[PDB]
Amino acid sequence: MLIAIEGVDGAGKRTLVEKLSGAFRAAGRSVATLAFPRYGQSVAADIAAEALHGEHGDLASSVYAMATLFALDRAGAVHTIQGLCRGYDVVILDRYVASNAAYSAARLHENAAGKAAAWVQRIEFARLGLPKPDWQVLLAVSAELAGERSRGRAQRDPGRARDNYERDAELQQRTGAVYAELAAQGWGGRWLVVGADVDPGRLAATLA
Amino acid sequence: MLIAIEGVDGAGKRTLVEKLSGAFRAAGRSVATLAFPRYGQSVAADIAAEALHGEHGDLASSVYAMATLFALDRAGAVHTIQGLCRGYDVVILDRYVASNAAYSAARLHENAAGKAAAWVQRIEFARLGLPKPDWQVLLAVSAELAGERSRGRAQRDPGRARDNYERDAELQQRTGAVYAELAAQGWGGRWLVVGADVDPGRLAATLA
Ligand SMILES: Cc1cn([C@H]2C[C@H](O)[C@@H](COP(=O)(O)O)O2)c(=O)[nH]c1=O
Ligand SMILES: Cc1cn([C@H]2C[C@H](O)[C@@H](COP(=O)(O)O)O2)c(=O)[nH]c1=O
Ligand SMILES: [Mg+2]
Ligand SMILES: [Mg+2]
Repeated sequence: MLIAIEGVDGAGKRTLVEKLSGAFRAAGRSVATLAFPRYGQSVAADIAAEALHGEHGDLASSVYAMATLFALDRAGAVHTIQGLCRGYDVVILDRYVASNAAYSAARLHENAAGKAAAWVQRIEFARLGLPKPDWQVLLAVSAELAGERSRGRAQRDPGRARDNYERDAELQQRTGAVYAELAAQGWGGRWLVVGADVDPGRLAATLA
Repeated sequence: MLIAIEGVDGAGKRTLVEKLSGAFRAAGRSVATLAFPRYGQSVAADIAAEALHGEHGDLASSVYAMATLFALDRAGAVHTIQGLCRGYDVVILDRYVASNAAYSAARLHENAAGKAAAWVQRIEFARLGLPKPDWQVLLAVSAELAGERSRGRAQRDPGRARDNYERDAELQQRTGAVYAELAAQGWGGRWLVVGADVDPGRLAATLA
């Protein structure tokens, strides 16, 4: 089973991944986890991150360039994903293809039925052959609360300064709204929308 | 030995590669050839080409995005290049890293000592670990003549329509001038500047 955890910056995704993996393991399932972008493991992922911190000239000003780098990062992990799905009961992703649709649409002021989300579908699922997830879980959080979490993280960690997307409050709000539409539409596969108070034991039961 | 053939669009590079490989083989050397971008062999190369023909939204409007895709294409061929250099006497490339420096600088109206060429050095040779060529051969041609060749090619071949860079005459002229500076500077390794009338037998002797 392939599960993707989605949502805006500072939504609590990495914590939900650890809680969910604990819940599956408590129920006897083997769990593997992977997080995109794969910082350190691909040049595409690292250049993208650096571009969001102000490097690499005009790269980050192109919406489709940034999307392409994240897609190329995932394309480098296809055989890895397919291998994990063979070896493990549950594979849990911290961000996946839907992050590219939500952020790209939001940067362009488009909705979930617009051009960017359709491009992401065409490139990543069809052309690059990335598997569609069995479940995509939207961790829906107020944009204000998520933004406070990102700010807090940068304050206490010098290696977690906010990037260009995190600093853009209105982008984060628009991205939350596109994500809600993608879930309602069942984009890429079925979605669950959960809040910050979701129970990990029940959540894993729904997904099992 | 690793040789790169460089120069503007329509300069006659692919023909020089075939003539040069013939000259080396006539002298008893095994020759392997590779052409960048590697259309068909990498997603980065294909997306870049499609972006230059008007696809993928705002991708082609970023100079650093386009450079990054060509660099990522080459990064996918590093082990291939290293393998060819082990197995063959002469490896001949139709375009290599210097194409990224010349076109990127030209798009930004920079010269060979500017920021883009320095970025290409830092990313491709140092960070990605692409081998520096033993020889880079600049096939220097009038920009007007090269532009006529590109136009002619599109006229007789429906699968060779000109791309955004080929249609930009002033970009092609600026790119020729940056290339001349890169050669004079010995950027990336030693250069030879040849004309359209260069003798392939003598050229191969110089390079052998
Ligand atoms: C994985 C991914 C992230 N992004 C964004 C969301 C974040 O603001 C940023 C870096 O991801 P991060 O928040 O997980 O660590 O890039 C995309 O636009 N597309 C993608 O495919
Ligand atoms: C290989 C390469 C090509 N280019 C350009 C030159 C051409 O106008 C175009 C496509 O290459 P092509 O002319 O060999 O077939 O992209 C770069 O800007 N950087 C590179 O690294
Ligand atoms: Mg973030
Ligand atoms: Mg061309």
